[PDB]
Amino acid sequence: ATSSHLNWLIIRNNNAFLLKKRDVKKPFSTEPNNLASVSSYRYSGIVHKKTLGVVPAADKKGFTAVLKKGKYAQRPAKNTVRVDFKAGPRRSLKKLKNLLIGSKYRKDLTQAALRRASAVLRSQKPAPVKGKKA
Amino acid sequence: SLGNARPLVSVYTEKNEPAKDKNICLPAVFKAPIRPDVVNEVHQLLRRNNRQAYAVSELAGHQTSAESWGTGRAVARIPRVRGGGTHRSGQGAFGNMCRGGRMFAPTKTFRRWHRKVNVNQRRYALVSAIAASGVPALVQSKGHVIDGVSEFPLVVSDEVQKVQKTKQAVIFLRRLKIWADIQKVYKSQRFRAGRGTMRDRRRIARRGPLVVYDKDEGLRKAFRNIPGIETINVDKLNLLKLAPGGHVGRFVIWTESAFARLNDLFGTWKKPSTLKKGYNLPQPKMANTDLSRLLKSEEIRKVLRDPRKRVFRSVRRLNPLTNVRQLIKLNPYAEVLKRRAALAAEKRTVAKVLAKAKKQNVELAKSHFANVATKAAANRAKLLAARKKKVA
Amino acid sequence: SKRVAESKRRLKKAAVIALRKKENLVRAEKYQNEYIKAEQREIKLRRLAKKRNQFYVPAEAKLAFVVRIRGINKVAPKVRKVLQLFRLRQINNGVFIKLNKATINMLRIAEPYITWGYPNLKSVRELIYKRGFVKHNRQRVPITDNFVIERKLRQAHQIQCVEDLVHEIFTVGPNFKYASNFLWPFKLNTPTGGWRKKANHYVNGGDFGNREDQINRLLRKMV
RNA sequence: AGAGUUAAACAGUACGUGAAACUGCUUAGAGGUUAAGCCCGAUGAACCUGAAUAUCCGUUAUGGAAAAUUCAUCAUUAAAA
RNA sequence: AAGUGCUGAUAGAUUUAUAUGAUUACAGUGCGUUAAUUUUUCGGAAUUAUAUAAUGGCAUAAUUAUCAUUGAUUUUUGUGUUUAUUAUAUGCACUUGUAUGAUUAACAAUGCGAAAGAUUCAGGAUACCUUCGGGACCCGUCUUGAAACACGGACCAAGGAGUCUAACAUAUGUGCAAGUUAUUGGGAUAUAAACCUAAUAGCGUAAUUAACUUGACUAAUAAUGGGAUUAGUUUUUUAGCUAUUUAUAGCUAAUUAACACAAUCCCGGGGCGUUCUAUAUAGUUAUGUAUAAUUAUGCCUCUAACUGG
RNA sequence: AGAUCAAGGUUAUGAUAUAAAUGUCCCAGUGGGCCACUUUUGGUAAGCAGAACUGGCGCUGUGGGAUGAACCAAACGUAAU
RNA sequence: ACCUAUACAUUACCGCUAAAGUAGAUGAUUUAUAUUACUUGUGAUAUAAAUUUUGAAACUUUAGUGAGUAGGAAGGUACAAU
Repeated sequence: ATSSHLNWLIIRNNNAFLLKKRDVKKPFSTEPNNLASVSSYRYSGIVHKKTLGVVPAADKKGFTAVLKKGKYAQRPAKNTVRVDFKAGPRRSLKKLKNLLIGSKYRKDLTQAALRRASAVLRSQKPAPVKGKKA
Repeated sequence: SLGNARPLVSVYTEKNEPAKDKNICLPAVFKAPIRPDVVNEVHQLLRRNNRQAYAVSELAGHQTSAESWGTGRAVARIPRVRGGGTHRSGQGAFGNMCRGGRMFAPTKTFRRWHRKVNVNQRRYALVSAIAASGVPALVQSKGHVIDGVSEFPLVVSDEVQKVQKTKQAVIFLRRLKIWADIQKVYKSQRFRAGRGTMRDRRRIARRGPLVVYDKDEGLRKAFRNIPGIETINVDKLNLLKLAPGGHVGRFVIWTESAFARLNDLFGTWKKPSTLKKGYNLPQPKMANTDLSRLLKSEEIRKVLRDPRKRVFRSVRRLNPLTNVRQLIKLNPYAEVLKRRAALAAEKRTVAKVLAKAKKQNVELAKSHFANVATKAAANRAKLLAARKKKVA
Repeated sequence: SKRVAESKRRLKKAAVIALRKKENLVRAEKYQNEYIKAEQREIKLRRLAKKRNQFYVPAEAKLAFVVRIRGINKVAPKVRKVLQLFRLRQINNGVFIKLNKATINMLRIAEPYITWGYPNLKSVRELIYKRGFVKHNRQRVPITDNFVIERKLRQAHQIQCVEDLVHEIFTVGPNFKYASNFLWPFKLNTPTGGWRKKANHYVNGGDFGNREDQINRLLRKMV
């Protein structure tokens, strides 16, 4: 039936998001829940509710709306849709990363998720900078 | 083992309608093994039956009358055309190397175009496709925008079979949040990159859902002109629909009375089937199939022995003949012989610089008598030997 | 309840490593005083047998050092086989060999590709210190410490130190066969200064066959 | 040869593209040896590619501003997991 | 032979050691008995007992075993003896210290990724031209041997040669399993597909004879029955190992017993065939025969069937 | 000649193990060989003819013999020393 | 004395071949410190910060090693269609 290892050996190579690029030995998934965008087994669309990712924002720049996994109340046979929950920290460029370790404890993506929210918060910022040089 | 295992599948109706009192149980095909290796091998073969013959004209090549105008005429030895006057002379006939000549083995009509797959292997290729049309990890890895849908496997009521105009079908596929898939089939209408474009395949798009009805009240005519979607009846259930390309798990929609028949077609885990004579659902090689709980596990980690936690590389061979620090690591006694003869050679050079006190008698100020003055204080070792070694 | 277990392992692996070092000191001290009483006895026996006008023969040599000297092609299938069994398959490989009537007739057969001679203590030491390697399931592990002899040979022989290798080889002991087949053959390099003919005997030209004291002086420039 | 037509004549009836083989012209450097080619190391000329920021005996000592807060020792409240 | 005491040069220096596992054991420095001895006086300096088995030295006992044996060489040692030698008896902190994680790193100089703008230092036989050195015969082929005074080839673009089929055999994949296999057909039917399916039919399940005959282990049970060589699970007690509650495990085996998978190697036993042989045969069952009325039962057996090594 | 018991010390020359054992596909190719030490037959001889042994060439480059299929060294991943 | 190979040797790199290691991450591991059981002493608990996925078809460690026609096997690569 359903387990993230049976699901994955069907998906391992014949995927629709895996899009390997030309020298680099078999990686890249273009998934919406990958956060370290290769294709591992436990960076994946569905690995069954270890499925966290980090998305901006919607309002650039402050947010990073984080789709937290919508878990084991779901099989995840769908939900009267629930299973992405989107709790989105904001308002401080380096406080919210403590408030993401503070948030989740699902210690497998944890240092590879706030490695991503930083790398979104590195990117959304630079509007009032990179200007004058007078 | 179970047949139940997630044993309540809610039914939905037209206004997206979570609520019924009708909650039917998961019909036990959905636990049977997904095997994409057999589905791909039935798909490879079974779609060779919609396939008709190409074959070149068996008289192409050979209605010249060319005899090998043969050696020794300074020109090679192929059949050359006979005439004179038409400028096709002599000019090379009959061979595949020649222009005009017959191809290497021309393609005949009695090449085996079609095939027979074993008919249990069709059913154990349909079963893995049906079972993977739930499990939304394997629908979502066919693309298939399914993150608006409210259930898997999605069951709609039987009333949708009565729908009759296509406007009231994209009203329906709107409301169940699956319009965004057949809006993606609008996105990839393209043109082929063949030879299709001359040979009457100027494209497909991708596939979309598959409305498995049970009784076409008006449904099949109502869903014709929507691009991407196609419907099917429960008795037929073509595999080449439910796994297009060898790739399991098309996004599927069951109606109510469609869904309530799967416990008859492929019967159940308890009893065989009635509609397929003697059919018996295939058993997986591994029933529990979750490795991360198998390895978790406390029934296994009371056996495990050796978690060898270093790496132990550390390799480089030093030289114990120039690197003294390896001598005293390897032959530890050899440290002594270094501090013995080098101590004894020290007093030799002490003695031979005192041979200059035979010659020039200079000093002995703070340099060499201090090397020998300690012997006078070392005399007390022998002066204690007359008073302290007389205790035993 | 793990940290209780490991720091009793870590302090009993220390006391056993400490109880090797002293037990590999006074064992190398005992082995060194043998090689002083030995060679001083053969001085004592000659300065004895001169005054009693007898002829003092010394002992015939056990422990050769055998080094393939010449070439991997054009070799015949019975010198091809002796030199496989002597583990000498490359040029300038050398193995230790116990001498009896039964390998000397094999060094006779493989004679034109072999130079040999009977080695100094300095030669026995400098060959396992500078060049000396070790078989850990077909791997060629160097020396790097004397755990790597303590591993495979202390439990089933009583060799544990590097000088126990030297003692089991200079004094050709009961565990000789274990401590020559322990050492991977010594891949020496090409002598500085050279050879002389490589393919005339040592009595005529100078290489193959018994040098018999001058394997020491060759090995000076080869190691 | 000007001009004209077209989006375009580098689409003007070899009329889409327009390859090689072979070559007239321009520009560059050079020329009595393996006939020429070629391999490898360098070379002159020419063109080119790549290049760097938080520390010694520290992501340490210490003073200025700004903004602001589910942060406090914060507190209630409302959720959704 | 010893390091004896070094002095010179050369080339080289993996490492994302968490981009899924010691940077720690070592030793080396800087604080906390002693006392005289000495030396310079600014350090240092030296000193014993402090606990060894003591190892080497001496004497002696003792014994194993020997070149030759006056003796020497030992061997097991043991004692005494002093002459020396070595190791152990350095925790707590603290260093920019040495080692060891294929042991390269400290110091300086040169130069600013420099807003667009733009130099410095290194490199680039990329694909050529210039200058030298070294090497360097023309490919394909057949051949023992081709640069060959062997054959083809002036050059260029397009074409151009191990395939379809049929039937086997092995290997691997897959489905079902004493079975399996729709596909000639039929039915449903959405369309040359897919689905469903009755009677067969192939192949397998049993063989061997030229044929007619005949037709597979003592037995309600048995993998070549039996025997060896058996991977493995159970099991034996033993010290015993980590934990021990000293219960309960893991470990080697010593080793007991058991089944012994697969595979090969030996000895059997059956089916059928052929041959010899037993039967001298009695005899085993019925026809016949004894009777009644095919029938009933007696029983001998002319007859057929049947047993035997 | 065997089937089960009883007793048996330290496993019975040396040195070796780039793993060995075994099936199947008896699958591809091959079934023109030449050269050489020593042995050798025919021939007067032959860079001729025919055999025995080992090693080579064929299939093999590099170093040496100015030159070379076999001679003497040496067997060949890309580089430094 | 000295010069000289694609040999010998020590090192870097490529492949091959042969071994060996790693998957409880609602876990493991550091550094401090509060508390602490306290065993003198070392562990267990709380806090603060830190590191800790890999197509397990992967990653990590170690050693040896490389001639080749005819010929066979693996892994890539160009072309065009479903």
